Amino acid sequence: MHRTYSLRNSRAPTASQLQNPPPPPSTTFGPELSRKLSQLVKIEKNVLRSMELTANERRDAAKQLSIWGLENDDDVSDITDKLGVLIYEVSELDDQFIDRYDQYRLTLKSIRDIEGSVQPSRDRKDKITDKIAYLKYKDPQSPKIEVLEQELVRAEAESLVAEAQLSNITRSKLRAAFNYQFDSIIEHSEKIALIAGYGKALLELLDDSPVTPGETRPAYDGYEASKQIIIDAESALNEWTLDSAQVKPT
Amino acid sequence: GSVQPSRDRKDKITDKIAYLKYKDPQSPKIEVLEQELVRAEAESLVAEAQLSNITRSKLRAAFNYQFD
Amino acid sequence: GSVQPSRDRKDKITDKIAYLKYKDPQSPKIEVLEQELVRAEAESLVAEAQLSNITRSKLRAAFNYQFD
Repeated sequence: MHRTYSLRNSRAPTASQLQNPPPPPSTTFGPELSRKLSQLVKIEKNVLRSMELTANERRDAAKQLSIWGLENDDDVSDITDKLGVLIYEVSELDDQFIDRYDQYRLTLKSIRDIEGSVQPSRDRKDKITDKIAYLKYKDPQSPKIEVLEQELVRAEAESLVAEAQLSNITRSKLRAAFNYQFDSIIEHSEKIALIAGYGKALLELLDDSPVTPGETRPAYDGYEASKQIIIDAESALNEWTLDSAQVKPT
Repeated sequence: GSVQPSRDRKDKITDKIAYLKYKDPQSPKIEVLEQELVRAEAESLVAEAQLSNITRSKLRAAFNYQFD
Repeated sequence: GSVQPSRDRKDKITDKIAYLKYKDPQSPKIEVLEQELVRAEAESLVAEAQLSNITRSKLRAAFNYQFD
């Protein structure tokens, strides 16, 4: 982030910022082992709910735009409806992305559960060690020291296997979960970019030449290109695959 | 008497996983139950050998001392 | 509607054998339960194919008649 080599929150200028000045800002108990990882889940759930609300509101706006667009000139009354139809797809994409996000959250919850179950063995080994130390302090001639040592050896073996078992699966699950999340993000971004790029061509057939008072506009006949654009967008959405990613990292 | 509780808890865990498998096979607790079952199985495997290694060793010495 | 009860009873038998296996694996009812489960599985296997063989055949004729 821009504060990498700066002490202030101001963003460093870039090529896009140099080309166009930036717009002004907008006017608007539990186990000890599993405690930091058990907090991330709540934040992810909150993100999911907020994103669902955003998608619902965007769908409502897309629905409402065509209602206003109904009572206007013939070309506007069609372009507005088609643009609303095109915008309606963003919520559909957002729903699938939310589902994949929930899958990733469950994958993380699995690791949380396994480490929370692992903790008690390392608790009990320390308890046994404290007990034998206290017994040795109080009176070295007690007979409980031998059995304490034997069960300490047993618990030490169990704890030795437990830590290796936990560390064998933590990274294995984490890598898969993050790869899945990154693939989902890439797919969502590429689909949104494709939708926007295809929708940008809808405005090319909307005339914008100024007219003087007392003149009549020519009849608008663009009911075919508008249908073709939507059909092509649907075909492109149904055709896209992960192996056909246009964005290539350098 | 100190050895017994490990063999108690292993049987308890086995009963729990069997019941969970019966009730609904799609529960996520089955995996962690299996992992801790493997851990308890290793601990119980070492415990029985440790007990049997010393039972005879102490018994023979005690009885030899008594006979002498 | 007549086909449904066979697929109901097969699931009932499966639930029963699963519960019996959970409660005590040494019961003798498990063997006869498995045998009648195999029988019901064969019957249900034939039933679904028999239903699907006639559903489309009747639907196509009915809709062709209606369209004519």
